[PDB]
Amino acid sequence: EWYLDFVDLNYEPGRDELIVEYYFEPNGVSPEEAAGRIASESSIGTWTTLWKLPEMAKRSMAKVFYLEKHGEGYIAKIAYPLTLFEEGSLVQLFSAVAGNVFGMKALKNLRLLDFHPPYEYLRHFKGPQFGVQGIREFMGVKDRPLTATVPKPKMGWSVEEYAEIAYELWSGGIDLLKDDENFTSFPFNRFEERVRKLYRVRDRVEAETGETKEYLINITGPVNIMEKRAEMVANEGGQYVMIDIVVAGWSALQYMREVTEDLGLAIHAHRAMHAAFTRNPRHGITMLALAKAARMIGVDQIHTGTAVGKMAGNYEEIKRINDFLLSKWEHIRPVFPVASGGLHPGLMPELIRLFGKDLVIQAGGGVMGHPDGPRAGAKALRDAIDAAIEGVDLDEKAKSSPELKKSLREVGLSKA
Amino acid sequence: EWYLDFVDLNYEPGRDELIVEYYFEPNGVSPEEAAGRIASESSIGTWTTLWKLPEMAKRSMAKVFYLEKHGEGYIAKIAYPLTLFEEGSLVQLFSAVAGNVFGMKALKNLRLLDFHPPYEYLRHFKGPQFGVQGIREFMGVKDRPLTATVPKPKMGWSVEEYAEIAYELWSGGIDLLKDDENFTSFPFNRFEERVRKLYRVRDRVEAETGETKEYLINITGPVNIMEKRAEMVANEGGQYVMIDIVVAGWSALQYMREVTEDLGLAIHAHRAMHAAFTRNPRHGITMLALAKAARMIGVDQIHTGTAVGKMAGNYEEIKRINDFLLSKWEHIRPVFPVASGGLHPGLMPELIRLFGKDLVIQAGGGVMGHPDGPRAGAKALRDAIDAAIEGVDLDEKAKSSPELKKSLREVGLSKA
Amino acid sequence: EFMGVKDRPLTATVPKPKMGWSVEEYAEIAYELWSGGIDLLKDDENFTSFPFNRFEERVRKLYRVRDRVEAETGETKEYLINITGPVNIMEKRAEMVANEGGQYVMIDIVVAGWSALQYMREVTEDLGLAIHAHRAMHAAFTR
Amino acid sequence: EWYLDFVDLNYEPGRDELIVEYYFEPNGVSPEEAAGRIASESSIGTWTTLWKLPEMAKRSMAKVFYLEKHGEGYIAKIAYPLTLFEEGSLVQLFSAVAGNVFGMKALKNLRLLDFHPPYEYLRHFKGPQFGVQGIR
Repeated sequence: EWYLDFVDLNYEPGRDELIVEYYFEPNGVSPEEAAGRIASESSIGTWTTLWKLPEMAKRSMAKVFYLEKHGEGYIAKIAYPLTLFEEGSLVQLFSAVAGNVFGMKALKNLRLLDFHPPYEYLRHFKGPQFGVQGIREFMGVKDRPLTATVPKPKMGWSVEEYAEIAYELWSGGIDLLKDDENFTSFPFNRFEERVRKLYRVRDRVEAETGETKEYLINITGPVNIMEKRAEMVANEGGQYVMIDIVVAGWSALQYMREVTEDLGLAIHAHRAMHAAFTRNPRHGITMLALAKAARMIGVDQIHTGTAVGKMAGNYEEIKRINDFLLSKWEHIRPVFPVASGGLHPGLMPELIRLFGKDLVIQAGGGVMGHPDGPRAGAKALRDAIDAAIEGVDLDEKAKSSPELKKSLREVGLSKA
Repeated sequence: EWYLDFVDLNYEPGRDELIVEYYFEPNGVSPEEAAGRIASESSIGTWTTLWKLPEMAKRSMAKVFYLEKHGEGYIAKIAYPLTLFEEGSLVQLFSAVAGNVFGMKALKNLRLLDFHPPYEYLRHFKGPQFGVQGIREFMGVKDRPLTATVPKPKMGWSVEEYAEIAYELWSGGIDLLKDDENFTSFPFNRFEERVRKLYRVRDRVEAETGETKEYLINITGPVNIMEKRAEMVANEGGQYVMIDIVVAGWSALQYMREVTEDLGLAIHAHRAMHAAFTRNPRHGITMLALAKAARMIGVDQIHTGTAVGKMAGNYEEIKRINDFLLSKWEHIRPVFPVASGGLHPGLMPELIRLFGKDLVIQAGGGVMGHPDGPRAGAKALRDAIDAAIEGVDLDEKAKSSPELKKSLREVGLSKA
Repeated sequence: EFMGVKDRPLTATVPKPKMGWSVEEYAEIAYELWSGGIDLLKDDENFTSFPFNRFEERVRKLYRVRDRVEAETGETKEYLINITGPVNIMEKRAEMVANEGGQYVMIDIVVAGWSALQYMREVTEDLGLAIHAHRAMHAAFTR
Repeated sequence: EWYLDFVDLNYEPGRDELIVEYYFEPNGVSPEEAAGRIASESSIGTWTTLWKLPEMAKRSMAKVFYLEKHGEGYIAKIAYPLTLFEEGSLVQLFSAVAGNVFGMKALKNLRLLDFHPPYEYLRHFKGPQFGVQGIR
């Protein structure tokens, strides 16, 4: 019942234990009794008094085994014995470590920084199912990064209107059609009538080109539907499906891992809604924490960020989160980072050079925005990237790629 | 493509439109071009240039029709035409209004304050399914508030250990056994073996007492399981099921509405994880926003807060959020607020007097904490409440209720 | 009839070491083995399903490697894969091996148990699956 | 590939490991190279030579960490790292520890004596369902 028992700065935690690192600021408590309480809460809570103490209560405790001070507050690292989790249910994990823990009156601020799972906890998660690898195999791109475009405007397109601009985009060299996070199903573009259409356009284009083309379609919605729509996307044959992991919810992603197990569907995530906590640096959940829970259940792409005036994104953090996603990790296969952030033909070389050929560059803007129309906007971006990778001067590339020249030349006429 | 078209402070929005009120602080933009962008983002995003504009793009726009300044920033109120939602999928609603909207570089802070749904959007939501009403009918309590206890410690109890203390708690007068937000299923207390047990204990106690007793059991976990466990709780007969709405996820709650439709299961929500955004007053999502999305899909109880030194909770906000939950609202039946916050026999009268007999008072502590053991702790709390309601002086009540006296007398020996 | 060998004996290899290979690592050495002239990939009696080589992800892979190799060679190639485990799973995994097309499935008859083999006869009836047995555990009495 | 690497009488095995105690009689091998082989067999078998060694092969090893002599033979106790089992499938467990292990030519006799499962292996088993209790 003593938040202090929950701390011991000396303790050494074993291979088979769960560690969560926290950022906090007490608020009328010793930095010890704050960090005590974070592990009271996240595990057997309190009480040591009246009724028969539960056997295994005693072994179910959490323990602060490091609390140094950092910035205007401190970092604790609390280690957790696995009798506290239900292995497999990452959703249950969070109830203890992302719960009431953020409400507790004794803290001014509390942020979840990162967490590491003992094999024994993580060998129960399938990891991505395609990873950078699988994805890579199937579309057919061994080296460059993957290119993908959400079309502007972002809604109200009809089933028809949608095919057309899809067709254009795939046609100049885009890899991935991306729907917009918001865009699911509407009277004028119903899901079912949509799938039926695009897929056929999709193939006609493989046929037309020689290259592969996929559509990160947006199955977000109550699980039932998300399932029902996945079974259709599987039907006309897509090896992909876009899901708003933050929106959509946890329990619900899980389930969907399994479903994509089943149909052989590559998940793409879209953090649209994360900004509600992954932002404030004193409180919340680090975009990394989350890029992890979720690489573990198994998403095969996630939006992280960029290298562009538009997303002036902490390149230290952006490269942390990235490098993780891409890193080995036992059995869990590597994820693709998704470069979202108003990018365009000219930012290619620096983007790359700063984040590896292993990216899904997403640049809706720089492409719909081409002066010559979306389809030369995709030739652009394509060339802008072939030439980056092969070393070649963007100004040289331009000398053979006219939609590249005019895109370069044009993005010139916009900044003064 | 002009964040300004997205504003018009003059506009008047019709019955059949969707209004979201925001709190924000620009960050290198006019308070107009900030609030322009919040409705660029939350609806057809940008662009008015190259390819065929989508018909209905034009009618799918959002519009700031009020932006006064408030505190160190401003309040916009953006109104939304329904061609933008997929009616029914509240989860899709949030992708537009709780999305990327919190990430946009031009704001320092952005908070979702409240939202109102035109009949036409809300007539597609079932509301609670039991509401204060149904719940009230079934347990059998027409007047007092409902009492419920999570047992301390909060984990590692065995299937057995659990029955016993359950038995005790129901036995002094508790209405609701509550599991702990964290507590699902574990080697030593597996779900299935748990349900089987408690229910029988539950009834034995109805039999023993004359009163009703239920168990807000905790079906949180991936949807599949949450479903599978709901079907069992339905099986041995419970009209209740506890779910961590914030954890668990949105899409996933939805689905579960429907499932509880089916089995005739009353949902109880537990915001454990909300503190990640519902806290910071400049950024996030107001506990009210959320108490709404979720009364609408239909939870029949939610944790809000209190009137006690322990949760020194903005009584203006706590009473907002409450009063809402309890308020008429067409077709949506009223929700019960859940009073969580280390409360105990002596805070009863003031608690009440400040929040109506219509509460589910949750006080795990004040009850397990009784000096005489948990079961007289429930007599306490019971009496503490009968006497509050009937006017009677707590010191008078004590004169006939010994476990009340000794609890009053004892909570005396703790504050100096 | 099916593998295609009317006269010689059938050749088959369990790879050393016998565990901890990944879904990947496994394809590669499979590929090699089929490639010099092996008929049968054999799993090891112990080798079923593990975090780093899960069954389902395994089947999907190898089979494709299997065929690529038929294509590459001109000869047939099969994989005495190891569906041992509680019946339910053994069934569920047989239905997949059937799925990507294998006419074989390795089972530890002594381990696995009797009642359980039986049932599986019938299941392989059904999918058209050739059983291979592995007496690993018999030495407890047959000695 | 050295049955000897599979032994170390000094080693100390952790909470999260699996121990099987054996009774045996070698038969043309040191009581060490007999008990080496019992853990070669029951885990990554053999070979350290030609093709790419599998990553986790190395961590999937078993290890004799006690072999005293007992009766006309000896008792080894081999401890096993869980990357070798498929948790839940006790049937798979036995293929490694009750397998070919009883056939190996280098032993005259081999008996499985007892085994202890680390929580982490046993928390995946439901135990009886009624026990003396329920029945009762």
